[PDB]
Amino acid sequence: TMKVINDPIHGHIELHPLLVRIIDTPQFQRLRYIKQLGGGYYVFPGASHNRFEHSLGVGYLAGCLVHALGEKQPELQISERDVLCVQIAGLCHDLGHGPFSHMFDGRFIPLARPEVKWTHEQGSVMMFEHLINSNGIKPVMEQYGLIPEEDICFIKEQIVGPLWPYKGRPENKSFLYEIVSNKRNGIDVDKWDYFARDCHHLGIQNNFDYKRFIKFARVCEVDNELRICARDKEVGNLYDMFHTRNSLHRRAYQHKVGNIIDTMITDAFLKADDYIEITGAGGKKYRISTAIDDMEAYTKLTDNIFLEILYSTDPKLKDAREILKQIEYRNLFKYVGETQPTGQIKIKREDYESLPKEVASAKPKVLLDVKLKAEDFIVDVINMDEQLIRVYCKKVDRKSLYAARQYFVQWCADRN
Amino acid sequence: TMKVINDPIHGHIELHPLLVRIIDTPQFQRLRYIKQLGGGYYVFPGASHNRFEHSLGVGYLAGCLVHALGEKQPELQISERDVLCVQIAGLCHDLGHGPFSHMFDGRFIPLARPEVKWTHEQGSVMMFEHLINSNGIKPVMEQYGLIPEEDICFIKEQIVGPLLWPYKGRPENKSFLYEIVSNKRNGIDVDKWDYFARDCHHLGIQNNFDYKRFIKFARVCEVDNELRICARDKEVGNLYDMFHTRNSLHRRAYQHKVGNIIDTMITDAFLKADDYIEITGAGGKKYRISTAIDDMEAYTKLTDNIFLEILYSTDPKLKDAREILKQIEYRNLFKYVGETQPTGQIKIKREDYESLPKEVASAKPKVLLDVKLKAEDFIVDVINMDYGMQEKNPIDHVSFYCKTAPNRAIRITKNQVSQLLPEKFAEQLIRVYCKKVDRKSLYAARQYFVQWCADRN
Amino acid sequence: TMKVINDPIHGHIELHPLLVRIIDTPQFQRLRYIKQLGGGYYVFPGASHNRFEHSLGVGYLAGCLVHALGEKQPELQISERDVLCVQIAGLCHDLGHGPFSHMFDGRFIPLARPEVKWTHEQGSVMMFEHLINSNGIKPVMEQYGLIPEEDICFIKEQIVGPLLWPYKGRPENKSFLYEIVSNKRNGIDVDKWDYFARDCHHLGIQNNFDYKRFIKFARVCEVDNELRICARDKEVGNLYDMFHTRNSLHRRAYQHKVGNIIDTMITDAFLKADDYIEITGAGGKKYRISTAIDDMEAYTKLTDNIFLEILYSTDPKLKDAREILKQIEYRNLFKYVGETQPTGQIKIKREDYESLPKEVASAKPKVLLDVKLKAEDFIVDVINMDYGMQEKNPIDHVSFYCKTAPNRAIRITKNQVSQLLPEKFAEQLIRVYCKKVDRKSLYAARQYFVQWCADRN
Amino acid sequence: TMKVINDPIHGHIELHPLLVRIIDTPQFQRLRYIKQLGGGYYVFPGASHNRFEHSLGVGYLAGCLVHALGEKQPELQISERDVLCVQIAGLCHDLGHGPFSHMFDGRFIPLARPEVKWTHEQGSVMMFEHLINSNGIKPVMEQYGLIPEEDICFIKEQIVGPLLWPYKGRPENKSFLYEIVSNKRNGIDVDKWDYFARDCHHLGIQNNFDYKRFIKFARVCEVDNELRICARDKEVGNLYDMFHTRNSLHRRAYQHKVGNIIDTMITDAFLKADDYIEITGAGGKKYRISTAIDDMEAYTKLTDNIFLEILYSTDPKLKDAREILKQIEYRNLFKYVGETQPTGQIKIKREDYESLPKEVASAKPKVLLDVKLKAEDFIVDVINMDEQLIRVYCKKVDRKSLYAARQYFVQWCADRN
Ligand SMILES: Nc1nc2c(ncn2[C@@H]2O[C@H](COP(=O)(O)OP(=O)(O)OP(=O)(O)O)[C@@H](O)[C@H]2O)c(=O)[nH]1
Ligand SMILES: Nc1nc2c(ncn2[C@@H]2O[C@H](COP(=O)(O)OP(=O)(O)OP(=O)(O)O)[C@@H](O)[C@H]2O)c(=O)[nH]1
Ligand SMILES: Nc1nc2c(ncn2[C@@H]2O[C@H](COP(=O)(O)OP(=O)(O)OP(=O)(O)O)[C@@H](O)[C@H]2O)c(=O)[nH]1
Ligand SMILES: Nc1nc2c(ncn2[C@@H]2O[C@H](COP(=O)(O)OP(=O)(O)OP(=O)(O)O)[C@@H](O)[C@H]2O)c(=O)[nH]1
Ligand SMILES: Nc1ncnc2c1ncn2[C@H]1C[C@H](O)[C@@H](COP(=O)(O)OP(=O)(O)OP(=O)(O)O)O1
Ligand SMILES: Nc1ncnc2c1ncn2[C@H]1C[C@H](O)[C@@H](COP(=O)(O)OP(=O)(O)OP(=O)(O)O)O1
Ligand SMILES: Nc1ccn([C@H]2C[C@H](O)[C@@H](COP(=O)(O)OP(=O)(O)OP(=O)(O)O)O2)c(=O)n1
Ligand SMILES: Nc1ccn([C@H]2C[C@H](O)[C@@H](COP(=O)(O)OP(=O)(O)OP(=O)(O)O)O2)c(=O)n1
Ligand SMILES: [Fe+3]
Ligand SMILES: [Fe+3]
Ligand SMILES: [Fe+3]
Ligand SMILES: [Fe+3]
Ligand SMILES: [Mg+2]
Ligand SMILES: [Mg+2]
Repeated sequence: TMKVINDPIHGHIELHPLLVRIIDTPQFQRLRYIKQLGGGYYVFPGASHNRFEHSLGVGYLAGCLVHALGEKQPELQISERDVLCVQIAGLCHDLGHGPFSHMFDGRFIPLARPEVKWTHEQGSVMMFEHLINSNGIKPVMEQYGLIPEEDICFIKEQIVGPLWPYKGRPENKSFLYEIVSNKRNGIDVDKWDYFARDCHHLGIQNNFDYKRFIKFARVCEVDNELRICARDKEVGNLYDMFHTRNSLHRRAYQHKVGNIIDTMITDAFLKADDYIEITGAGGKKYRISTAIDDMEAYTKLTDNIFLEILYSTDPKLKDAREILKQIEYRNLFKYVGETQPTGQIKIKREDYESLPKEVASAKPKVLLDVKLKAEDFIVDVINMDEQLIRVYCKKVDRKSLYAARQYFVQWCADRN
Repeated sequence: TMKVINDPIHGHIELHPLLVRIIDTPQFQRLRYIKQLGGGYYVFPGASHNRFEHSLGVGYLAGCLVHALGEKQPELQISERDVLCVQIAGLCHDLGHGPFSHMFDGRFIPLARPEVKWTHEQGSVMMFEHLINSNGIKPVMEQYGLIPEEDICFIKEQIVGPLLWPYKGRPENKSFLYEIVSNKRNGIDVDKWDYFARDCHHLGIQNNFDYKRFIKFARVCEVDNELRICARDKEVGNLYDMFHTRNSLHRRAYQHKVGNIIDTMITDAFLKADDYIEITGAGGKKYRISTAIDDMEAYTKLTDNIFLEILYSTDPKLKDAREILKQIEYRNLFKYVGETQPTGQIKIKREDYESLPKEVASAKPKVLLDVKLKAEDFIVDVINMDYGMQEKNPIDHVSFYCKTAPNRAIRITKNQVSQLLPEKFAEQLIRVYCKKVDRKSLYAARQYFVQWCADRN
Repeated sequence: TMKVINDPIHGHIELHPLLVRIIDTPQFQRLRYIKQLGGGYYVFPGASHNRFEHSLGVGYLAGCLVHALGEKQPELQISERDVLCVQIAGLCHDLGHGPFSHMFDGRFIPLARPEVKWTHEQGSVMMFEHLINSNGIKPVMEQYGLIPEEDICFIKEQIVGPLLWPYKGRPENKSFLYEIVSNKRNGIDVDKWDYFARDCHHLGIQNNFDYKRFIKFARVCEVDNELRICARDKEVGNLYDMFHTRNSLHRRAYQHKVGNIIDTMITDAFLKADDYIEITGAGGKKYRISTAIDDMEAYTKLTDNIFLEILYSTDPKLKDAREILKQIEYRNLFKYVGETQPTGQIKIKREDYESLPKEVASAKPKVLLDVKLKAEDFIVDVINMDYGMQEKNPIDHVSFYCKTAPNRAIRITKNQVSQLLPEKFAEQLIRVYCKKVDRKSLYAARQYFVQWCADRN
Repeated sequence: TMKVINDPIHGHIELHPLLVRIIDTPQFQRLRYIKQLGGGYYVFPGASHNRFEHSLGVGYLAGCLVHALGEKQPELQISERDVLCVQIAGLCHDLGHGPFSHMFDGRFIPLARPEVKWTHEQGSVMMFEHLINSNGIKPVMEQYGLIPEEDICFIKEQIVGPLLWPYKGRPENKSFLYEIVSNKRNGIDVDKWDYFARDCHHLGIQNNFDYKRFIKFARVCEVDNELRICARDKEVGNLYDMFHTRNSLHRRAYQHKVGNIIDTMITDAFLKADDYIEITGAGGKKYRISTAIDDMEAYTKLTDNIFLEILYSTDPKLKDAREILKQIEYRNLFKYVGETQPTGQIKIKREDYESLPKEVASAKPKVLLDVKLKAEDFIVDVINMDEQLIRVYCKKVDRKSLYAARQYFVQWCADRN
């Protein structure tokens, strides 16, 4: 029968029997040990939450929103099948994340294997496919009157993008595909869910109230294309929600210490590659930077890798252990300066590795005595959604910092 | 040099430079990966807080309380050194916890090494001593003017009991310092307030007690030739309500049925796989899980990782542990059979636990059953619900003072407060669980449990 | 056409057009000037909420609960007519309250006219009848399918009660509808949760009960040829927590000594000021404050404006009342002497209240005091504090059901729950106050009080 | 001994005995019957608070802020005397308010007596002077080492405007004190935080501002050879967020439509009720509602009870006010005629409020209009936001008048360009 589960943000939540059947599986439970903020735990001790409750809340919000929208307009003929499909799509929307969520996808894979284009959402859809294939849930889905063949696709295109390429549901129900992932707006249930969770755990007071937005949701035909919007007097609501988004990003998501900590973690991970063997399908062994291409190995890849590197004794991981000890000792590198991103051009992901060579090869003009190689500089790209560039140096000496300042200023002007 | 940290419960905390040096060491940072609630996560998905925040909050509360008391009564002659020592003692009051907090020192240790009785207090004592010795904090402590020889022993005696006036760290005219962080004469201390606040904030439950009022109504006056901390005579109801809140939290969250089941399953998984594990210690030596408590460096590497490490194990020797953990993952748990009317007129002892399943198996039900069970097919757990002093009345040992005479201490009995208070102050529960899941097995287990209960008080 | 109201406690409140039609009426907007806690606003500076939002919240909660019960069980033949009836009945459940809420019907009326029994529920019923008779609401009620003949009688029954099975508005199979707004059997209703939340929010004291969990586990099952609202068998602890929270909130806020003394002196001022205030009634007549209950038109314009009118009036006929109110303004209150211990092994009946001043004055102290105190300088208060059932255990009358038998009712006694429950459910309290202010008078009053308390056991 | 009072915003508070003595007087205890938001209670049923707790919180916040500033900078030579002076002055910064605290000074007095300037700060300061004079507070003020003669002037200058250095209470060394209770330099003072927090809590909206952070990061440094309050450079975003909260509050609650029309109609009811009710005054004299401010012994008798008195009075001479209040209570309010385009200057002067209703009636729109509407049917509302904005209302509710009224308004705005 129905099952009830609580949560700090929302109240008691009801779960469909099929949803709980999906939940109880190792692949989904793997989210139990991935931190929401990833590397932010080491600056704000309140960000101790995982992705499990995030997924549960996103699913609950999607279900409630769709039910409320369908209640007040019974002439759209929305069936329980649509509700279940959208709830399932929302529930498994973040299965592809690796250790610490964002950083692994955004800084590690593009650095270890530049020639491969990878995004955590593609990994999420691959993981969902493997999950549904490996656990025999399809007969259960058929039991509850839900057609597997079409609905599996429906979910697949609900989570990721496919003059109408969609092939899951005809145009008469085109308003469903923008509930969990809205292409032209970017505001969905996931947005509100993770905002609420982040402000609650960090301690920042929120300003938005999604319950009002649900209370004033209506759907009507626009250009032969059903759309969802609210009344015109919610301008203040939208403005304060966007202000909260900007404040949250500026305060937490771009904190200097958190990002440099993520940089240290990814440097330790990449330096320790080619020494860790992870069991995969058929006994095949994979590296941490290569496991992305298989799901059996990726299942056993979580935040535990960092701790495992920390508490190993093999002599082949000496550098990684030293870096991890240094972060634990709060002997954290140094910040030099900030860039000037001017050109409309965007630094392509696979061009990061060139950047240290470019900065090192740059010839300073000011009187500099110490010459530094290209192995003692770190540069990172921050995608503001603008692009920001920050620089860090291996050395901590004041004189070395002065030389690093000259290299950065000359190079920054050189690249316009 | 001053530093600031944010918390979700309180505001922004401030740490002395010595606290900054102490905090950023591997021994203390080890706590970052120990869950506060332990086995309660799997039932309350919001309980994702470790011991680091708890320690920080306890330290802050102790510092604030001592500062307030020093400000109210300037005649006590309380110097900055006393405040710093109290703060440091408060910070490191839970260093000795093992994996899953109470798991290690409540269920595993008694079952793996029944020849010893170990509690996390002296483990924390050893950990703190090792930290101080190995991280070379003595020169900085001296540089700040604090005296190591006396104050280190003062802190050590603060975390644990005395080991006639037995204390030796500080003279008798400062005896009110020994009941700020850890209190034995009564349960009043900052730790209780801090964990109340954090647990009720994260779980999703609403608390009733607020510590600001009690801190605002604090005073010290001599009692029995001893300086103590007394509360105003009108707050007895507040203390009774606070202890009722403690009991409510224990009944609601910490002692959930499924939480205790997952606790016991993880304990069994740890027990069945200890031989095929090695932890490097001092001088390259290796220790088992159970024997790791005798070497501090080997102990430092013992955290929540071991759970998933067994989950991700590949050697054939860990097959049973991996199977049990996967059985947990599929959420195929032991099925609860039935509770019994609270105990009776007896009190089952600590060493009699192993007998109960034998008794249940030996029970002979009147109605013949198609399924016959064995001694290892039943799990019996006993829960001790009390007010923190094993059937004694905690309020009786608290000194109160009146507004008319703010320098006299009086004790208020039970009859002078109300007539709506519990008659007793402690009770014991009996839980029975079956390791089989088939309907016939559950029916047989219920019949056997009813038979045994009828053959019992 | 559905209106929306912003409530700081709940979210957005949605009202049927008939409900908003009812709201906007003088006999209802009268409630905007009746403070909830009476004199408590002078001790707790955060309690100023009136009865208007309280009634709105009660109605909204009743609507939500009935909607949930209808949703989880569509076999009850529940319709929109019943929902509207319940909402309207619950929205006007406290119409008859006089100035300062409970003070008027607890301290004033018993003294002014002790020869008539009056409870504010009957006042609310008669005020509702006045509303219906005056505002011509019957046609709009008919326009929405409501049949006044039965609907109005049913709404009346839901407020007070009966007026085999005495009810006539609805058949037996809908008997559970009477236990939603005000329950006479065990005492669980939306009013409790509403006022708990509102008072705990406004005063500044955290609450402990969350009604969401209770409504989640709500169900209706047959009980002795009669349908009733029943809770899950695992929820007893939370019900006891609810009752404990109610009692604690009572003892903490609703019976504060300063609040009670302020209320008593305001009642004394009102009684002294009687026979000099005229309020226009029906047909241009004149009614006294004590006689203002016979005609509802006069009773309509009786709000707390009377307090300020008496305070600020320059009429020489009310000089004593003006002096008393200037004294309560100046914080020259009557002093507090002491409180006896519960005499609840044998209760004190209502009619003996006026004797206590005589008894305390007649008691002869042994220590001789120069100042002599008469029976006119002593004020005696009696406080009745309990679970609201006069030694009867409310939980004993609540039906429970198990998971595997969703259509069977079982009763749980006190023993099977826990042995930490209170032994005594109700008791009595007594206070004594000295009108005079000089130190010698307080000393003599304390001596007299201790002598009397020792004399009466 | 010191006293403790519970406040659901700042929690428990510590009160000096002198402030307790000040509180326990009628001149201050009367503020328990004045609603903070005035007419707002009829649109948001959760805003029932009164100015008493607002004053308490403002005093406590000022005391705490000055205490922290003195603690973290001992070089300023701050004594308990100045701390007490600031605390009491802040406690008595909102004492002169009339009924609803904004209807009276906002619209009523400038209409009935449009030739006398009146700001409620002036009433507050003079009523404070009367309170200190008429309750024997000078001996107590002397008991606690507080010099009366200079400190009363210091408090007055703190409450009312300053009236090269114009101040007299203290020399230039303590020049940062006057900016605490009333900050005319940048507009940040404890009063703003207090009433923002109280309104946000009671209305049912979440505010993200935190004054404790500012107190932690605030200090005073010598700038331009004088002392001004300065903060760190990393909390600019926090200040901008606070400004956003202020703007949202003003645009959401303080300027609500129905509340504004309710306040205007209440002002009309009071205006009509004038000349009929008398308030006893000093020496047994009688004063009218409009003239009650001249002798503040009577002004102490002006509370929100006037509304109830008008509603429940049976004098035949109060008929019009009676049915106006009954219309208020029946939800039959005035109808929103139009909204102004306040471009150009549109800076209505305080002395021309009564002229605008007559001017709007004099407009001649270029449309056929058989019906005739008199200037008394048109109501002109002026509110300053910081920009000026204007609106008009029609007493009549028939459809024909609604159409007719629109033509005059557009014509007048066109006439005003
Ligand atoms: N040291 C330390 N800081 C923490 C911790 N948790 C959160 N923080 C916060 O993170 C911030 C970053 O610390 P640091 O890397 O030392 O940077 P900083 O605070 O500017 O100090 P410096 O780099 O030495 O100038 C601190 O200021 C703390 O407020 C912790 O566990 N240890
Ligand atoms: N199934 C499941 N429950 C969870 C999870 N996280 C927290 N819970 C809670 O833990 C409780 C475990 O209950 P059940 O899984 O139903 O097991 P049970 O208590 O024996 O009840 P039955 O399934 O009916 O036998 C649930 O009621 C949930 O509210 C989760 O990830 N999966
Ligand atoms: N004096 C005063 N107290 C208030 C006011 N508002 C709320 N209170 C609270 O009400 C309580 C009443 O206490 P007291 O005035 O001291 O009188 P008491 O409690 O009988 O004790 P005594 O001071 O000996 O008279 C105070 O402690 C305040 O916390 C107010 O406006 N004036
Ligand atoms: N009806 C009503 N509304 C109230 C009351 N108290 C506060 N309000 C709020 O005040 C608002 C104003 O309601 P109206 O007088 O009808 O103003 P209006 O919405 O412009 O007029 P309509 O469009 O006809 O509803 C309502 O939406 C309520 O949210 C009350 O007692 N009755
Ligand atoms: N008293 C309580 N207050 C708040 N949350 C609670 C309480 N009891 C349990 N919870 C939480 C624990 C889980 O997160 C969720 C479900 O708990 P609970 O109702 O005990 O389910 P259960 O699985 O133990 O029982 P059932 O046998 O009825 O399925 O609610
Ligand atoms: N249980 C309580 N919890 C929180 N605040 C309370 C409680 N009881 C009272 N308060 C508030 C009321 C006032 O705001 C302030 C003072 O109350 P309280 O301490 O009870 O004073 P009192 O009048 O009983 O005694 P006294 O005059 O001796 O201080 O605290
Ligand atoms: N049966 C229990 C008892 C408590 N806890 C956990 C919940 C709290 O977060 C933590 C409290 O930590 P402490 O032991 O330091 O606090 P106490 O002093 O209250 O513990 P105790 O009274 O048992 O000594 O213990 C638990 O998991 N299960
Ligand atoms: N000294 C006080 C102060 C508060 N109350 C008010 C607040 C509570 O909401 C209510 C008590 O609740 P009960 O269950 O005893 O009955 P009610 O008074 O709520 O019924 P009604 O809704 O008719 O007021 O009375 C009180 O009883 N007396
Ligand atoms: Fe997500
Ligand atoms: Fe602890
Ligand atoms: Fe009520
Ligand atoms: Fe103000
Ligand atoms: Mg369950
Ligand atoms: Mg007092």
